[PDB]
Amino acid sequence: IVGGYTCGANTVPYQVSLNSGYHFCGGSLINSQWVVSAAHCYKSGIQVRLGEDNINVVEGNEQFISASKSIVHPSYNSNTLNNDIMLIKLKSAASLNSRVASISLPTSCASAGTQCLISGWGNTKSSGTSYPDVLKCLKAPILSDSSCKSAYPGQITSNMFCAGYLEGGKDSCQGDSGGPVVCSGKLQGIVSWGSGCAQKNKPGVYTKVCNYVSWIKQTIASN
Ligand SMILES: NC(=[NH2+])c1ccc2[nH]c(-c3cc([C@@H](CC(=O)[O-])C(=O)[O-])cc(Br)c3[O-])nc2c1
Ligand SMILES: [Ca+2]
Repeated sequence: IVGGYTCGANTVPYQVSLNSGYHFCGGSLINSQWVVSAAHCYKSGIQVRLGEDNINVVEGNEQFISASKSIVHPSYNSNTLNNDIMLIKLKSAASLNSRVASISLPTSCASAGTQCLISGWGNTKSSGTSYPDVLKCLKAPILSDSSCKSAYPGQITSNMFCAGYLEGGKDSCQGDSGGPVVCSGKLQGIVSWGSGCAQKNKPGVYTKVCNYVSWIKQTIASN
């Protein structure tokens, strides 16, 4: 997260860190046994880390659980990042409490201008890599479809939305991929891609979760 602030330990209780011997992507806990992340974060050997704040130090509240299976959307296109969503089933259920809790799926899509909270342990520099130890937060608004398409002509599908600041300076970045975009207490987006980080006129692009609620429910139900 570039231009964000320190969230504060466990203030984003649905945030998870996907670890394969190091932090590589974020995710969101949607129930005690399932996490939603981005399909481009797929790999084998994933350990899901819940109740984290400082990813380099065990401080208490952490729960490390191996992923039993990862289900990448069948229509995910790695070239366009269309349908960039994946569900991870945990080997055992997480113990939910105040520090570890799930986030609700939306019942409707959000409109442009809605303010949302984006969080993660991704790069904090738009020029160079500087990864933080603790969880960073950023409040960003969802942009209009016309500003989004103007910024990335021919690259935005109906399963994506832009959020951020066209003036640059504040945005999600590499390492934040797979993480949550929460608006009014509902998970509306998944950090997917962008051109660089926090560059002027190049806002972040997010997977539009409201278009996948039925798929998520159907898939969880059958697995
Ligand atoms: N501006 C954003 N909102 C944004 C969000 C997620 C991103 N994820 C990435 C991202 C970048 C890489 C680099 C590779 C590198 O330098 O290691 C690349 O261009 O392929 C790789 C991944 Br995987 C990313 O998710 N950039 C991102 C930018
Ligand atoms: Ca820790």
